[PDB]
Amino acid sequence: EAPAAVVTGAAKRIGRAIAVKLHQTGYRVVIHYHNSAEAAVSLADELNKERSNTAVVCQADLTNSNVLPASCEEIINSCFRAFGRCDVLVNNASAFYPTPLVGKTVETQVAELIGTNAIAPFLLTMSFAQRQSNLSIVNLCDAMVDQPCMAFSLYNMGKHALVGLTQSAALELAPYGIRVNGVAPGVSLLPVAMGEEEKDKWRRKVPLGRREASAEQIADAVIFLVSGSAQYITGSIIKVDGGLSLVHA
Amino acid sequence: EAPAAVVTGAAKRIGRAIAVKLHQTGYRVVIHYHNSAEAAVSLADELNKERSNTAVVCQADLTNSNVLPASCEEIINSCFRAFGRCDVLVNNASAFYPTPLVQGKTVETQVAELIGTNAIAPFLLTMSFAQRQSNLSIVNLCDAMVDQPCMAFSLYNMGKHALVGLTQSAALELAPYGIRVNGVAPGVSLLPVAMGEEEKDKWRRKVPLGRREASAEQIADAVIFLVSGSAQYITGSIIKVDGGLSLVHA
Amino acid sequence: EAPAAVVTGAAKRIGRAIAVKLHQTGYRVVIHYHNSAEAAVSLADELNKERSNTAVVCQADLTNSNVLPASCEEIINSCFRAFGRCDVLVNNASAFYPTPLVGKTVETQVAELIGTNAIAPFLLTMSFAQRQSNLSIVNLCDAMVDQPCMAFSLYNMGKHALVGLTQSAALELAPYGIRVNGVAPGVSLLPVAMGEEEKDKWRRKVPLGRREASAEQIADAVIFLVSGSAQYITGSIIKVDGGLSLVHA
Amino acid sequence: EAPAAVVTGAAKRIGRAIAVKLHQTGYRVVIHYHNSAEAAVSLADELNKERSNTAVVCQADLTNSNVLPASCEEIINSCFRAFGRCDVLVNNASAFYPTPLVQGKTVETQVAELIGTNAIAPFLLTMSFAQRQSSNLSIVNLCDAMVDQPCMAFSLYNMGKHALVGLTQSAALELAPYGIRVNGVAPGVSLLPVAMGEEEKDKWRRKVPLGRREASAEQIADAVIFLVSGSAQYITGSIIKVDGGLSLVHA
Ligand SMILES: NC(=O)c1ccc[n+]([C@@H]2O[C@H](COP(=O)([O-])OP(=O)(O)OC[C@H]3O[C@@H](n4cnc5c(N)ncnc54)[C@H](OP(=O)(O)O)[C@@H]3O)[C@@H](O)[C@H]2O)c1
Ligand SMILES: NC(=O)c1ccc[n+]([C@@H]2O[C@H](COP(=O)([O-])OP(=O)(O)OC[C@H]3O[C@@H](n4cnc5c(N)ncnc54)[C@H](OP(=O)(O)O)[C@@H]3O)[C@@H](O)[C@H]2O)c1
Ligand SMILES: NC(=O)c1ccc[n+]([C@@H]2O[C@H](COP(=O)([O-])OP(=O)(O)OC[C@H]3O[C@@H](n4cnc5c(N)ncnc54)[C@H](OP(=O)(O)O)[C@@H]3O)[C@@H](O)[C@H]2O)c1
Ligand SMILES: NC(=O)c1ccc[n+]([C@@H]2O[C@H](COP(=O)([O-])OP(=O)(O)OC[C@H]3O[C@@H](n4cnc5c(N)ncnc54)[C@H](OP(=O)(O)O)[C@@H]3O)[C@@H](O)[C@H]2O)c1
Ligand SMILES: Nc1nc(NC2CCCCC2)c2c(-c3ccc(F)cc3)c[nH]c2n1
Ligand SMILES: Nc1nc(NC2CCCCC2)c2c(-c3ccc(F)cc3)c[nH]c2n1
Ligand SMILES: Nc1nc(NC2CCCCC2)c2c(-c3ccc(F)cc3)c[nH]c2n1
Ligand SMILES: Nc1nc(NC2CCCCC2)c2c(-c3ccc(F)cc3)c[nH]c2n1
Repeated sequence: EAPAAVVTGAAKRIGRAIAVKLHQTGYRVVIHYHNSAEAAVSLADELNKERSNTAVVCQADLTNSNVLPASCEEIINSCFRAFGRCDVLVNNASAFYPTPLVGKTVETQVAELIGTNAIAPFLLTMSFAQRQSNLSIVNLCDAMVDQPCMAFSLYNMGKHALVGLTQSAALELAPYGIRVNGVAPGVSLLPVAMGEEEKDKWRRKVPLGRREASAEQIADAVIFLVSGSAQYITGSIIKVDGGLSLVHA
Repeated sequence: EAPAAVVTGAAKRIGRAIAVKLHQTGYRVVIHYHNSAEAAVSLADELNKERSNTAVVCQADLTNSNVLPASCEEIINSCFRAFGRCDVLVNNASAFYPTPLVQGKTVETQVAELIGTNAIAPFLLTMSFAQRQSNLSIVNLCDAMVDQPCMAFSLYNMGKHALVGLTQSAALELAPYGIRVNGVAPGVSLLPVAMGEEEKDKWRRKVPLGRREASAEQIADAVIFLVSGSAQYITGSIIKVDGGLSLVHA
Repeated sequence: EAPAAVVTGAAKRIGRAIAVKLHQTGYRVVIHYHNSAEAAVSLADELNKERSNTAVVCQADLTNSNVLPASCEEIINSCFRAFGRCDVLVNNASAFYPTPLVGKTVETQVAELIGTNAIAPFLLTMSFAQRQSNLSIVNLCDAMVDQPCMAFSLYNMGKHALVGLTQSAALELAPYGIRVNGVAPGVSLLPVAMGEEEKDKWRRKVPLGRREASAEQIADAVIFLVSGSAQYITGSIIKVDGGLSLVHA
Repeated sequence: EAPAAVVTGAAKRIGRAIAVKLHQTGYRVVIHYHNSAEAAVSLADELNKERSNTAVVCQADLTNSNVLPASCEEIINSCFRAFGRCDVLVNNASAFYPTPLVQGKTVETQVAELIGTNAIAPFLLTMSFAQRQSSNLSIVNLCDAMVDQPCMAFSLYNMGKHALVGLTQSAALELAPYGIRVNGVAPGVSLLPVAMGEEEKDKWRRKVPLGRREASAEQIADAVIFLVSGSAQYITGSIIKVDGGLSLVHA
């Protein structure tokens, strides 16, 4: 039988590209989404047209709260419900916006940025492990975590936390044969919305090709880490950044 | 006149050594605490006996919740209320206990305590500290073993990682306001009194420098340096004080 | 045309697996060796048996000296002369032995350890860049670089310098389309001079499976990095260590 | 009696600032130098004017070669010769210049100077320091806060500084049982070259979050002094950035 993967924030962009690739590799997929319901259903339709009964959606808010654990347990349950097994968890969903030190309340900023980037990945990881072949987890990290954007402190703390989870969980889950790794984009898939001037300025920063990563290039590193070619790899985070993190100010 | 400092978790152990040293250097101090009310009150008394009205206490749970932003703002407000200024913030308070990924606190409470105390409260205190504003600085108590974590301590470790991120992000963001932000990262310091000596010696044996743990005072020494005029160009730096422990392979 | 690769220290062990696996993937290979002449030549025979005119040998000492630049230049030249092109360089050759701070002279130890692990990599990189598709370099690093073996200061210095090179060369060669990455093993192929209690000691520290990596698992990561699935990856070092680097003392 | 320190490359700039501050704190100093003879002798002169028989100069090339081990042994021997003891070693001397991968110094010579001064000489001086030994023995290596965002075409320089990080770590671990601490100070930008144009200096200064200015020599020396002092007795294997936040800035 075919393996199954949960991908969070899989309706659009990088998450969708990862889902599409996992599916092309032979995986059945849970497409988790929060607000992008239409895109998610559309993607599941498209994947099931390709191989019937190989994709479902699963809606969940991944903001921190007292029910987040139940919500993460339900995401993993939903993969067992639809496919009888859960082989891969990809923690991709992420809030991202500035939170300067000097609309939203601070308690809400905390709950969204730390919840999505750190606490949900930990809770999904617990639920993944508890419900348990080549088992692994891939956390979408950030290659720029040690050269942070101005006024992104909560976002940065969450991606830092996610590094620590990758390491702690690689360590603790190894005795169960579950590998835990990360993929760290630099800049990838610019908002088609974003001004051409700013897009170009980001592109000019990148040593390798003066362009952003495609979503597919990020997906490719995910595919490697979950593959049989990465069986001895745990606790490793792979930058997919074209050298961006290496460039001095 | 004399500068002022807030030290969180300042009633006992490393926080207390930090407050005392800062006090000895001429600072007035806010001794924050949570449960150790007797220790905090006797510490303030000892210090005020030494110099009049140079120490006050401030109780607050730093678990993450909807009220944490107000509690943190009140901590900084207590410094201005007591002393008319707030020059230094030392984020030392920390919940520490295992949270296994696989098997009576609920996990959402463990999350709130471990990520609140170690990361979120630091961020909120930093916000209030900066908002309320010379040698201004913040020192965050980190952990030298953060990239070789203890088994079954994922939330604690996540909290300490997040705190490294905060140190960096805040150093960058507050640099234009002349606030430096640095870290001190102990390895093993002041082992629990309750821990058998024979258990303490298994930690001691791992330390290359002297086969022993750090004193509370040695940790405080790094804090005093970071807050001094000898460190005026230092920001975003995390100084390990671990006697080589983090260098030792398994 | 089939692409071509140079693997240093390729007669035995991990270099051999890398050569074999590159060859299996379609590459023509230069098998560099220092003292293992008989194994290099039988490896070449075996690969040419499989596909004719796809493997040659090149002997060189990679110790640091006044002639090291010309040696490295001639290694790269072997590949151009045999195969008309050089697409991949793998810097795998490495001296490794204790050099206590408190037999060989210390200057010899410096030359061997720093030469094999860093300066030869640097010169080979220069020669490779200068002679110039999917071009890349893969440096064999060490996952335990920040928790070094006692009394191994020069080896560790050399491996640190190799991280340095990986990073600097990634930045500098990105404009030419040359990627530069690293693979950092933990423990792999324990020596035979090693006792049973000693090997068991190492194996027991490895979280993922309580075992060393196979040479093939290390090679899997090299193949990935040189592949089209790593087109956006430069300056990245992938640990392949079963989580050994994460284990506190 | 007064402790003694060796400072490599101490005739001017950061090394002089370090030697000056150790001396003021009470140390006897070996001022090592390579080309700057006049500057070194003149510094020793001042320091001796301040306290008699507390400074000496010591000439050595720290380019890698087969005699470098003897040269490093002689540097340390010179401390014992003049002062009867050697408590502190500061590895400050450093060659710095580009070595582009793609294209009148030969590459041999580039490898020798950059890797010699930044790494191999520090290793050999550390060996000789430990070998020649209530004390406070330590080593401070001058590292580089930008070691993971290297300058274009500085590969040999960067390799050398990376190797120095490794030495700092390896030596801390190995020399701990002897009571010898080993730490690093990692400047960002400090003391801009003399002839650099106002335009270029401005561009560097504007990159620094804390104050938009390079570090003073004294600022770097402050961190060295901290690490050698009794306030750092449990500190080993640590590298303190003194960079005004520079290393945290993305491009
Ligand atoms: N793009 C880059 O340049 C870049 C750079 C560095 C790191 N990364 C990392 O790579 C991953 C993917 O990047 P991206 O640009 O594709 O991400 P994104 O578009 O910013 O976010 C992906 C998805 O996250 C989900 N999400 C946001 N808040 C959520 C909440 N409270 N609960 C549940 N789901 C939530 C959203 O789902 P709905 O749309 O369904 O609401 C969104 O579509 C992220 O982890 C990101 O941090 C990306
Ligand atoms: N000790 C070590 O070996 C070591 C190693 C690595 C890092 N560190 C770091 O150095 C710092 C000091 O270490 P330590 O061993 O002195 O710390 P600790 O004794 O474990 O805890 C410090 C104080 O934190 C306060 N605290 C705990 N939970 C709290 C909560 N929910 N709300 C508010 N305050 C709370 C407590 O106050 P009350 O007692 O008033 O309740 C406690 O006395 C910590 O940040 C620690 O993580 C220490
Ligand atoms: N094995 C591990 O657990 C481990 C762990 C960390 C890192 N690594 C790294 O992964 C790579 C492969 O490891 P390995 O154990 O397969 O390596 P290895 O057997 O120790 O050495 C590989 C080859 O290096 C060559 N070599 C040594 N000194 C040389 C010199 N002076 N000139 C030219 N060549 C020289 C030798 O070639 P000849 O046989 O032809 O003389 C040897 O076969 C190395 O870069 C190593 O540092 C390995
Ligand atoms: N300046 C900065 O912004 C900065 C930034 C990062 C790191 N650092 C580090 O901080 C330290 C001091 O920096 P700096 O700018 O003061 O250093 P520097 O002026 O570039 O060099 C200091 C001394 O090193 C000696 N030196 C050079 N080549 C030598 C050789 N072959 N043999 C022996 N000595 C040699 C020279 O001595 P003579 O003059 O006697 O010949 C020179 O005066 C260095 O280790 C440097 O890498 C500095
Ligand atoms: N979850 C998440 N999303 C990101 N970008 C998303 C782009 C679409 C709208 C939501 C934000 C980034 C970026 C990002 C990189 C370059 C850029 F020009 C803009 C944003 C860095 N980390 C990130 N994490
Ligand atoms: N907030 C906090 N507290 C810690 N230890 C405290 C010791 C007294 C009882 C509460 C725990 C550690 C330790 C710690 C190190 C060695 C040891 F044997 C036990 C605990 C590592 N980080 C820490 N953070
Ligand atoms: N070039 C090279 N060779 C290595 N091992 C080789 C083993 C065969 C004999 C030559 C040395 C190591 C090791 C190595 C790891 C675990 C172990 F138990 C023994 C040696 C770490 N880096 C290394 N680099
Ligand atoms: N030994 C050494 N020297 C350095 N600078 C010196 C400036 C005076 C003349 C020799 C070079 C640097 C610098 C340096 C920083 C900024 C700048 F604008 C120029 C050089 C970085 N590491 C270094 N190591």
